[PDB]
Formats: sequence, structure tokens, C-alpha cells
Amino acid sequence: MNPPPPETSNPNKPKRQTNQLQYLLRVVLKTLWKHQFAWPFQQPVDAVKLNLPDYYKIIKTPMDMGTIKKRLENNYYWNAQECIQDFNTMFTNCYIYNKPGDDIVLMAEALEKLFLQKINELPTE
Ligand SMILES: O=c1[nH]c(-c2ccccc2F)cs1
Repeated sequence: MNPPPPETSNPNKPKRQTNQLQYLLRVVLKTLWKHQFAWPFQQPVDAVKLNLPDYYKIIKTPMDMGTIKKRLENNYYWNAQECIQDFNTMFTNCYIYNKPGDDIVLMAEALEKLFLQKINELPTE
């Protein structure tokens, strides 16, 4: 069974646009999205479709790149660090729900490396 997906808007949360957040969407997210290992992470985990009935018994703060993309598009974040935290949550969730060496973990490991390469240097404000 699936919980509601994470919010992509929140009217009482303040919005912001920064050069770094623009970069996270245009360069970081959009490039990672095209990687051959991106597909499992392009939408929230569907526990019914993927037959993972224990997924949300284990993962209590789900995150995916579809959600991140919508958050960036809606200027949901206050700063780049907040967005980076969502990417890190996504990767960590994968390591938590699975085990070292699993195919899905190998995919997350590769994406995390590419992610770190890309956020090593961000534009200046
Ligand atoms: O920890 C995660 N597993 C998956 C997944 C698992 C089985 C089949 C397809 C998937 F996207 C996405 S994230």
C-alpha cells in the first residue's frame, strides 16, 4: 500500500529562486535524469506496482527525482542545500531498503557519484 507522495507545494512554506537552485534543475537534475540508471528514481516508489509491500514499512521519508523536479519547478526550496538533502535522502533510502551489491544499489551508487561530481562546484549567488 502506498502513502501519499511527498508534497511538491506548500503555501505556508516560503519560496526562493537562486542561481544554485536554477543550476540544480537545469544541469544537475536534468543531466542525471538522462542516465541509463535513472529510471527507478524518476517517480515515487509504487509498492503495489513493484510488489514491494514492505517498502513503506521500512522507508519513512521517501524521495525521488520526479518529486525533486517538481519542487524545483515550483520554487519550493529555500536554498540549494535543501534540495541536495532530498537527493541524499533518495540515495540513502535505496541503501536502507536494499543490500550491498543489489542491482538497484549499484544503480544508486553510480548516480550518487555523478551527482557529487556535478554539485562539487555550484555557481556563485
Ligand atoms: O529502493 C528502490 N527499489 C526500486 C525498484 C525495485 C524493483 C523494481 C523497480 C524499482 F524501481 C526503486 S527504488
